[PDB]
Amino acid sequence: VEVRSDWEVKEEMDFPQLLKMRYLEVSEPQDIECCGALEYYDKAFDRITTRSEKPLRSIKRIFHTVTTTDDPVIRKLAKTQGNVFATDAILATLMSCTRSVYSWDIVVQRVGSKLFFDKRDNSDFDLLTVSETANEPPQDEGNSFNSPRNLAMEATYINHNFSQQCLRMGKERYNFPNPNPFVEDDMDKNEIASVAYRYRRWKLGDDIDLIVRCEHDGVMTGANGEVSFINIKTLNEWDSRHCNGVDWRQKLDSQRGAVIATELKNNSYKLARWTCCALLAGSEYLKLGYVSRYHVKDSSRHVILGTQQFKPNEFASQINLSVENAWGILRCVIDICMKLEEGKYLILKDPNKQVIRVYSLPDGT
Amino acid sequence: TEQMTLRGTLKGHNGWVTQIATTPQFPDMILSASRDKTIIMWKLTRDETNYGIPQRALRGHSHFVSDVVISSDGQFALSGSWDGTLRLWDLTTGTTTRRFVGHTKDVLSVAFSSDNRQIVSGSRDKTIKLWNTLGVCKYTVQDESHSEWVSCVRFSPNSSNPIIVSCGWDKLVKVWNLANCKLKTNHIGHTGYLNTVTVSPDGSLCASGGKDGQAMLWDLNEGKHLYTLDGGDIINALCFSPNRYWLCAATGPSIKIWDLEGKIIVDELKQEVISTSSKAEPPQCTSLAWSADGQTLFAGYTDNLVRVWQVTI
Amino acid sequence: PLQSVQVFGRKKTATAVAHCKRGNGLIKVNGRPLEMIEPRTLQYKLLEPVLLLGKERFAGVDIRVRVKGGGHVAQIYAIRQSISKALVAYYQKYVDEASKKEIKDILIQYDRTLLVADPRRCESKKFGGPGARARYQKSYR
Amino acid sequence: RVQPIKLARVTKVLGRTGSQGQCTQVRVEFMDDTSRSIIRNVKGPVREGDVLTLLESEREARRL
Amino acid sequence: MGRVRTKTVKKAARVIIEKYYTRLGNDFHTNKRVCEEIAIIPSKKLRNKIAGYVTHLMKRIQRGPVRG
Amino acid sequence: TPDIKLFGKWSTDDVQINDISLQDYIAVKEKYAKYLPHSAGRYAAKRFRKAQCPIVERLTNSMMMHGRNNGKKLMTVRIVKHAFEIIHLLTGENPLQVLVNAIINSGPREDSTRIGRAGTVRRQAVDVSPLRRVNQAIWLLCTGAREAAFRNIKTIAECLADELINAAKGSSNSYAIKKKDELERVAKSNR
RNA sequence: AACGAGACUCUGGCAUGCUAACUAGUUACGCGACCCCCGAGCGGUCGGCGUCCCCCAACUUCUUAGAGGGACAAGUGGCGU
Repeated sequence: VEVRSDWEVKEEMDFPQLLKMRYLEVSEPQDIECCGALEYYDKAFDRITTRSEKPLRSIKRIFHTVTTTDDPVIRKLAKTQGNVFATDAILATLMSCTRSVYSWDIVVQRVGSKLFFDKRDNSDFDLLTVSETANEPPQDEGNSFNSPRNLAMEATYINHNFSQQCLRMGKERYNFPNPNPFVEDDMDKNEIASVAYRYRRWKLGDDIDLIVRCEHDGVMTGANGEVSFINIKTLNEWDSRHCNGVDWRQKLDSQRGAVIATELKNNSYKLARWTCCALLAGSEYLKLGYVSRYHVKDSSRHVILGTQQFKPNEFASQINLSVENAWGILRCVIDICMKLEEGKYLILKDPNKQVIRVYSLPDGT
Repeated sequence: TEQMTLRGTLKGHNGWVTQIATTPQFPDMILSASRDKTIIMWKLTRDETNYGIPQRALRGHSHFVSDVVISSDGQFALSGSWDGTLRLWDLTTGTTTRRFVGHTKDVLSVAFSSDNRQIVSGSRDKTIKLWNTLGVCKYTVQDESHSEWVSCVRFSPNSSNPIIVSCGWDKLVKVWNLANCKLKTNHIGHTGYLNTVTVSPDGSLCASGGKDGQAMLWDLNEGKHLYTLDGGDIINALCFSPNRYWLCAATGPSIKIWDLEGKIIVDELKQEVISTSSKAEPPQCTSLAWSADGQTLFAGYTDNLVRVWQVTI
Repeated sequence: PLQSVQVFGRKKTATAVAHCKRGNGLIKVNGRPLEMIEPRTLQYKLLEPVLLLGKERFAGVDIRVRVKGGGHVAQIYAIRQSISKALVAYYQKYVDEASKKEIKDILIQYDRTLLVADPRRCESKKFGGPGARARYQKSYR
Repeated sequence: RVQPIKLARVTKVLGRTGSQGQCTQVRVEFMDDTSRSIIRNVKGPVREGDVLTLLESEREARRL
Repeated sequence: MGRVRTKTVKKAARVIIEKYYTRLGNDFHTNKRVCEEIAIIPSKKLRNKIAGYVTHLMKRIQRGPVRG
Repeated sequence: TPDIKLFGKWSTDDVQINDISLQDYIAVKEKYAKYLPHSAGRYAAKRFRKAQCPIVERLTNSMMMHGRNNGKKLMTVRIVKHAFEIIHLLTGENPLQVLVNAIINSGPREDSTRIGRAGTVRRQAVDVSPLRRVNQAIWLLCTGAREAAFRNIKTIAECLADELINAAKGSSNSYAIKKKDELERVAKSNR
């Protein structure tokens, strides 16, 4: 994005301001609508060990990362419900804004009494940064493997490939009565991702009704007719020794905790971003996969090293993450936009400073 | 043009592949030996996800299995081992027919005749010896023998006459004719000890190699030194092609496949080039054998794998 | 045609020769059920391979075991170590590689001396102690 | 004191100290600041990469 | 641990490589059996040592020149 | 369940470690869940080798002490099966989560040691390993039940299950949470 | 250059390889006898329980004791001139 000279700032909502604001006693959501289908988990992966390792399959599925206005469910539910609209990834960025180090940007296209939080289709918004919150992140150019871009390419490439490798697409899916509205049912390939899309209810106070997309990635077979919903994400690595990290191959079993502590210093932004999504969903287990480069000079070949299921909420108790804070953040942003008129307003993070703003733009810019 | 693609690689060993052989009766089998003290009989699926699975594993040795060879029927299989004994297998469930008793040291080389009635052995005894299929000694060679270890012996295909090759570490190749058991000739050549020798399918040639790593050519019946070729650092195994006049030479980092008419290298097979240092960055190739189809060839390495290749036009 | 393969296990001089002979189910030890082998608190332990692998691996064999040596405890580990290997050997001989390779990965995961044996036995006492290391008291006055 | 419970992790072990080798010098990374590092004395057997539970980072080690 | 090689090994190891340089491979087992035939080492455990050092020397001799 | 052992009846799933500090020396369920706590007798020949073996087994080991009880590991397992049973009837939980809290609440945060100056006692405050915390916390609570049942009509099983409650919810009626706070009270003074 | 150290001797740990056994066993039947239908069936038979019967049976895994092999810092990654 380019910040123009004719865009009007009202308020600098810096991260010290927003880490104090809060909203208390958020009520239990009720689902507006659930759409899609989920595949079942392979229990064989519970017994993975380092010295009997298994590589990574690259599994391509046709993904949907559709924005708020172009999402037909968010579009039509505007006429029955809500007055703030978003998607799960646009929530997670706003929640975890306080740990950001590089720019993000969302066009809040206010309409009447309502807010469409439209992430752009020419942004790089949903790329997942690697070594971002480090002592000094990679400053390498975009011609290099170990750069901010190529590592985010690497990371985002792998994270959904392993979401489906967890899962048995040749076995029975649980199906919602409403199928996916982002593609037709004349997609008989079953080369859609395992995903279903909860559209859920919240109230932040001040007569606000948030109606936002959330999801799971996989369901795991339980027992006694019960099952365990899971958000799957994947922790990539490129080189240990160029970012003050830990070689997981040497230290996974003994220093299991130190490994996760690495990424509370080097990817702490991404960790709680993933956890925010899991708490937005209400997952039963938060699964992650350990993956690293097969050869540290080859950014294409990777190998699975292990998997570990944590319970997301007791996990949140451990990583010192609380969402009481989080709902005052989103509150404080809505304190700006509601008293303004309709228009494409831009909320972004400054690329060299730690402060977000609300711009008023001449519309269509 | 006839060139090589990397087909696939097999897995199922804890010890270095010592030899591989294949019967032309069943090219869908393939047989292997190794320093995990077992010979593994495979089941070849032609899927490129794998390239084969071990079917059964023949067990019972107290030291390495050096060389292995198939029967002409493919219903028997025979082994030579560094425990000083040989075994005669029944390649249908297991259950050794016979074990051959009598050597004081290792049995390095072994081979199985066309008529299935004569079986030879090279030993660090410094004795070539002949063996009935009943497991007793028709003859023993202890006069005009090698003065050092016996590296490899061969049965020669011929019009009908009995001729067998012998080569030792005394840098000589002796050819023997049965029913007098005399020296047919002595061939002198190669500086450093001899590893291997192999005979043409027509049978009038002996392609020999060793520590020298040079491929000298000899005439079986003319008794003439044809020529010499620089085959690299060391050549551990050799095997002619069944359907061509090529010769495939196994050197450490690469396999060198040579066209003979005219004399030139076709290609050099390179395997995975994975970063390792410094003494043998790839594993040495030690054995190799063609399939009877002549499309595919196999290789023995010291990383416990058998790499496959295929000819592509 | 008769099929019979035998194995043993050891721990601390407790031999347990467990033959796998063709048949169906019915594992025994000393001509008694394994369900009543007598400390009956370690009952889950000798049962562990059978329970974990399923009872459908034990549907082509009658296994009976004879034992000797050791105490009450070490015998339990011996009978477990033998039946684990017995099952394997039956597949190693009459069935293909990929059947038993699978079974090997499962057992050796929670290895607890099922497919291996301790080399540890008692050390020999020397004088000046009641034990091999422990010594009699030393007085200076 | 009135500081809340901190958590900090090992980066490297330095060597053993005390008058019977019972103390261990160690370098630790603050686990919230990746350029901050303090030296500590830690009693128990430690490896590397494990996390401690500091009650303060006012204290700092200099000798046995 | 410990197990630093004595002089009795290092004396004969050098000698055996000088006069039987050709016979050597770089494998343990082959270099063992050669030492067994070109000389007698009166123990078995001693033989397993002298081979291993003969092997370890032969690695370095294929680089620059040794000074021993 | 069919691929991972319970305890003979008690799930090792729905069991968490609620610290990030003390996990990777507390584990019980990664694959380390087994039907019984026992070993073949490998537990230590390296410093790292101690950590791996289960927490439930470690508890059984440190329960048999003081002469007459040594070398009676089977008698010891009787006391542990009753313990979990009593804990479940008495409060109603996954009775392993009780134990995990009881261990984590009993481990010290800071500790003192000795230092020689002027031929007179001076003390210095120092920190403590996670591996030290676990070893200490297992020691302390096992001393409680051993002490109580030395003249009480109550059996050691009853005493031990009571001792894990008062540790799991701090209340200073246990021998552990008392003795924990004594050490830290010293560590404040000389520091 | 020599003595001590080490080397050496004994012992433990690895062999379904080798050698051979009614003063050592196992397996297999031949079995006939006892036992209970305990399971399919009927009690027989098939299966299960030990003992007598065992051979001019088969074998040496278990037991026994001899000859041999195996481990060398050997291979890989760090570190050291």
